[PDB]
Amino acid sequence: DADLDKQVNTAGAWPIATGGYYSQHNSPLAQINKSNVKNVKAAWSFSTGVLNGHEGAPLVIGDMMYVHSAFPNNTYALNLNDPGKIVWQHKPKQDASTKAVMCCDVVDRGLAYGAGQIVKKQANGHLLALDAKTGKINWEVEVCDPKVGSTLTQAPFVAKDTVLMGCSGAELGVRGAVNAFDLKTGELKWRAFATGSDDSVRLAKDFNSANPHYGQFGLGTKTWEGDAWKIGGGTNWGWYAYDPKLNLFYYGSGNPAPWNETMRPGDNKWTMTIWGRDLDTGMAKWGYQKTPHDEWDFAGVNQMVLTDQPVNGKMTPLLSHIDRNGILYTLNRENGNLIVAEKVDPAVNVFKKVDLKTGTPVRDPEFATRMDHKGTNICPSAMGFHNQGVDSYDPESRTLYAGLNHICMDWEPFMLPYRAGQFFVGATLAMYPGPNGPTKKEMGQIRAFDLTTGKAKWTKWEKFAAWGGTLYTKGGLVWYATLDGYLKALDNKDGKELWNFKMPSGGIGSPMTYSFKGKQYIGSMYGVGGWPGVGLVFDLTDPSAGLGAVGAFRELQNHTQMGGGLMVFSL
Amino acid sequence: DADLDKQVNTAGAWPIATGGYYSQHNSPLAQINKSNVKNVKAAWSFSTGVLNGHEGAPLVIGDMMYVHSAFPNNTYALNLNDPGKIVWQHKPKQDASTKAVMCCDVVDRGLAYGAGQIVKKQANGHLLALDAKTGKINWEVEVCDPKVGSTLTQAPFVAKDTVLMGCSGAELGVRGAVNAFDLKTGELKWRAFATGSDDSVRLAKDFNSANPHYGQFGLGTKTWEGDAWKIGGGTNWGWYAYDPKLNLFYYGSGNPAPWNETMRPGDNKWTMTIWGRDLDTGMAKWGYQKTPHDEWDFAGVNQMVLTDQPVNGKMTPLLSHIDRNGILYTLNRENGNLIVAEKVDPAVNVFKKVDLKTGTPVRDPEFATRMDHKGTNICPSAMGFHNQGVDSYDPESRTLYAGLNHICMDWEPFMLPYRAGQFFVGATLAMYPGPNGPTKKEMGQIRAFDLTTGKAKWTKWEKFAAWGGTLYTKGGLVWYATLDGYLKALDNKDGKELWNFKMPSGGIGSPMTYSFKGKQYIGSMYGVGGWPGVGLVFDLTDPSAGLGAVGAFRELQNHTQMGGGLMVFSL
Amino acid sequence: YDGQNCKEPGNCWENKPGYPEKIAGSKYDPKHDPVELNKQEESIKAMDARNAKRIANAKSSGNFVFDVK
Amino acid sequence: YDGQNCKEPGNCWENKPGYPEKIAGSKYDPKHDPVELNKQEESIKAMDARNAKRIANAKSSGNFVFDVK
Ligand SMILES: O=C(O)c1cc(C(=O)O)c2c(n1)C(=O)C(=O)c1cc(C(=O)O)[nH]c1-2
Ligand SMILES: O=C(O)c1cc(C(=O)O)c2c(n1)C(=O)C(=O)c1cc(C(=O)O)[nH]c1-2
Ligand SMILES: [Ca+2]
Ligand SMILES: [Ca+2]
Repeated sequence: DADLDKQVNTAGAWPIATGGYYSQHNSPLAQINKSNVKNVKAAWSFSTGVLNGHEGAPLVIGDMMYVHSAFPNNTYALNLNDPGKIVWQHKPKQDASTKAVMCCDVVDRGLAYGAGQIVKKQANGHLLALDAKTGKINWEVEVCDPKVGSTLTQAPFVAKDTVLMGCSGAELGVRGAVNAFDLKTGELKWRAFATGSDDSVRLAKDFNSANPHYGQFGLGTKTWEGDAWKIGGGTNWGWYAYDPKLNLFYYGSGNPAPWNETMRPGDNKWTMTIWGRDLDTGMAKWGYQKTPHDEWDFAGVNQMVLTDQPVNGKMTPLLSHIDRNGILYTLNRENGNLIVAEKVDPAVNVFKKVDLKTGTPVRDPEFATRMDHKGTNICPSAMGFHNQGVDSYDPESRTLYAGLNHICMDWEPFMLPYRAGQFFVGATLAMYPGPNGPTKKEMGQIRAFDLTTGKAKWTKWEKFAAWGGTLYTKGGLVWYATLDGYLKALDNKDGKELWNFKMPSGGIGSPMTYSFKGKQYIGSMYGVGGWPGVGLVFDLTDPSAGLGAVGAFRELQNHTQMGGGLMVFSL
Repeated sequence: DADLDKQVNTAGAWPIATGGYYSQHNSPLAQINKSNVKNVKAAWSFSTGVLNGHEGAPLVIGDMMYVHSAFPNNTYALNLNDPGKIVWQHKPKQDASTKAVMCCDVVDRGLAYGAGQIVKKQANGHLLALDAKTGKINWEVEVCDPKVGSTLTQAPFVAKDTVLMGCSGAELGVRGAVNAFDLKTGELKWRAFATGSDDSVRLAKDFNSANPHYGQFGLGTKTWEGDAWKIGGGTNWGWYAYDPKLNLFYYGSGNPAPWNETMRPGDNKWTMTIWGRDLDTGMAKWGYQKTPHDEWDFAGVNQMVLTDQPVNGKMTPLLSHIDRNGILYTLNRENGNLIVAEKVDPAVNVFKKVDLKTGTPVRDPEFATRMDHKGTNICPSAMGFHNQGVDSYDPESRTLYAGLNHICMDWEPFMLPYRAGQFFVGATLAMYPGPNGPTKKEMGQIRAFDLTTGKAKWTKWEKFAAWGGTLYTKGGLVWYATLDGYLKALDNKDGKELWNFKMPSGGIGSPMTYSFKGKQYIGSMYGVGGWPGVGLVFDLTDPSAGLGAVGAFRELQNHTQMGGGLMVFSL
Repeated sequence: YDGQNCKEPGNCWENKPGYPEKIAGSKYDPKHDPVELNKQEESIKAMDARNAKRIANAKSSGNFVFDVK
Repeated sequence: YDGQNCKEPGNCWENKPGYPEKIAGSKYDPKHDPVELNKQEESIKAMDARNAKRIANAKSSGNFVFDVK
């Protein structure tokens, strides 16, 4: 709304999790730069009093900061003039059983803000609007039902007078949908499902008119056998982007359910799709399915980054996105035209390549998955070559700094029944480091990319996956947190590490920045968890547990322990 | 043993929780001083992955640091060359029920070291010796039985080839005793009980020969009616001191049980007693009962500080101690002679004064407790004007920097039966700030004292109780953590605050210091809890809950939340 | 199955060699229970009704109450 | 009762005015059960035996085992 716009236009404020409507996750604040970053020190810290993975990052509105924890999803409001005083706090009362239907740790990716309210959700499915100054609950509504395996983890997204909120639960057969609510009252405006009839999916009359070969009408049911789409997944628990001029919001729908591909023949549209929907009606102007008939759990929910750059010398309105499937996509955000579809690392083998003309992945049968067969050395793994991390874009050099994962896998599915409220996976995995790390053990990378060509500029390897993402600040610095507990700053020119601080626990969110009384501050959550930390968090040791994640990250607990809090830095 | 002595004599090492055998909790490291403390910054941090109160402080042996958490009592070994790597760790498997019989949060006051081993205990009563380099368990024995309400929280204490360990549980009628074990094998050498026959209490033939009026033989039973001494408390869960030349160790025995004084007529010896015992035999050379027939839960377990200073011009081997009862005691540590017994704050009203000739408190009936009566405005409260905090002593100016509590109370007992495994308190309290704070709301003080006169030199007030204690370093600095989350440094000359840092959560341990690669580091645990934080930690709101502590500390949760870890600072 | 043989625009799925074109009646038949399949829709219907009541009550009373009935 | 009137050295307790010198038989009689009172000693005896066994086995075998029997 107008109030959110006011904050967005306020220098040094941070009212949106992804850094702005275009979700470039960057900042013009340049007080901290390449020459003085070595002098950055901790300013203060704040513990949430909660363990488990602490995703997302705090919001800064005016002189107030809002911090959030993992389940039970607590909110803490602080006035930057005195970080020692909790102005107000909201501590939800939720049934412990809520955690039992959360697939990948009891994480929360953050708060949102609009109309002078902090918009927050709870894992148990409630969405609330609290007064930003007092914490008073203005409205509280139900969005997801944990009894059928549906929960809330993603950050809400505010645009105009609408709050976009998507439920999680594809691992439990939850049929995904982006739900839209009135920012002032919490009333349901509409919801656009990822599968089913065109009416339920909310497709515009001219849906994909620019690219009919992507598929248009009737595919939400025609690309499934019978009613399999009813428990077909497609949940959107990642991030959104919004272009005010076009009045289009963008996001990606998740993986189809179950993981057992043999149980759901068909392209399974519209799961794994990049969307361009009208904000007012939710009607899709365009939709591009990145991974038809998923066979690897490449949940297509990753960040959408909107930029305006010259493509072959021609200024173009773009949308860029690095999917779990290891492909960096760049499309025209107005009509959905496919411009770039390149592998972020040569290890990607599920596809020989993505054909720009047919618009689909040229599949390599050797790395497919199917019943009564154990696929091996498949890249990327289900954790993908990119997950929930929020990357940053430098508008000057026109570079995206991507936090990647370099993990591959073995996979064999198996038959299982669907029972609402219970998991519906149907696959056994083994995950391990990809083949290209310097010592073949590295699982993380910070890799810079030109979004108009998909070509990399440089790479910095990390022992563990770069799960949280990166933040770019005008001083020429790429900030990011590691699973082993460090907040780091790199020279955006070559990836050279210029500064680091050992936080209490690994970070799984992306850094944020703000200004307060003449100084630039860098904020990062800490508290390892999420999918990579399930072994440590839930005391698991079986390599196959955590769907293969436990074995892959077995060494993480030798570098970090759980935690939960925020650390702030400055000069 | 000899190995411990080697570490004690190693500049920059920290092998003993209290700073050394005399427990002066100080350091000759002067790199950080009054002129440059303003430049101190966070060096690194480490989360334990555990919540609840994090008492004590880490140990530093050579280039290795050992960190400990609250229950389940985990141990983490880090080499200072790379704090990011956990060389080895020990994470105990204990029954969750153990927490149910712990009176005052599931805290752990620290590790000990001897014969190349880290000596660690567990709340469930186990005491272990682990190789300091590999973490291999050399021995593990049972010391306390949680089934009868006995647990372990205090830090073990190593002297020569002996490990001293005392069980907690007076609130559950546990009969206290100092248990002595062989450092190499874990074999029980002997145990000296706080109540009962002289044989069980282990009194030397010349016990109190220098002060017969203190009482000598047969009082362990004669000052009780019948067998009430069997469940008479007297647990020692505080700190120890040791004089190698005299081969005497010192400590204080706790409060008698139950809290209901009417249920246990008699002086209740030897609870609330300052002891001087031979290390090899455990036989007491002298014993001074500070609080005969306790009526306020003034558990006499506080720190014992050994110093050698002139008393009115004559050099004397001293022992100083600030009891829960609000009295600062200084005795001759060789024979037990009473030299000083002054109120640490004029608000103390349970006693008109302590008579130096009779050696006993001159009780004021107006502030006693008894059945069918509600005592009001009694000072100190059960939390005492001093609790488990470890204070520091500056040998140059000869000053003790005490972390005090300024809390008083209302108290009324009630009858209740004894059942092993169940609480045995028998009193309802109301606690609130003392009458002398600047705004009459302050509950904490850092007060400097001359131990030979008991007179104060200066006072710095704190909103909340100074629970953790203080550390003194030669640069002229008094370091301490606050319940609201700050680590602070004061000018030792006047108490002026020179530096502070907002840690993630309140600190309830005392700071430690060490040197590595020519640099001085200050280390402090963080993670609020203990008695002051029971309201926040256990979601309590009833002001009378936590035995009155909840009401008194109702505002703490508006300044801090739980946490668990270590923060290290340096120039 | 390389994804490049489409029966219709946007519908390029093909059964892999040795696998059926339709799983109903095959050894890979999921045999889903319609009652279970419809549970999500049923829950959403009830949930939408509860929210509608909260919205209506807040509008008429001026104060928002989650537990209104 | 100011603690200054001692019947014997180190034994200065006095009943407060209006309270009994001995609580046995009074309205403040705790009526503690003898067997219940001895529970701690009984526990320590058994515990000491378990430790003795661990110590003995460690010395004869050369390896320390907590659960030995
Ligand atoms: O299908 C879904 O609805 C769903 C939900 C979530 C989530 O909301 O945490 C994850 C995933 N899938 C899973 O694909 C995944 O890779 C993942 C990682 C994490 C995390 O926070 O580390 N969450 C999720
Ligand atoms: O009687 C006992 O054995 C016993 C044990 C403990 C403990 O070990 O934590 C405390 C106390 N009493 C109690 O007197 C007290 O003031 C207290 C505070 C704390 C703390 O860590 O904050 N523990 C204890
Ligand atoms: Ca998924
Ligand atoms: Ca006590």
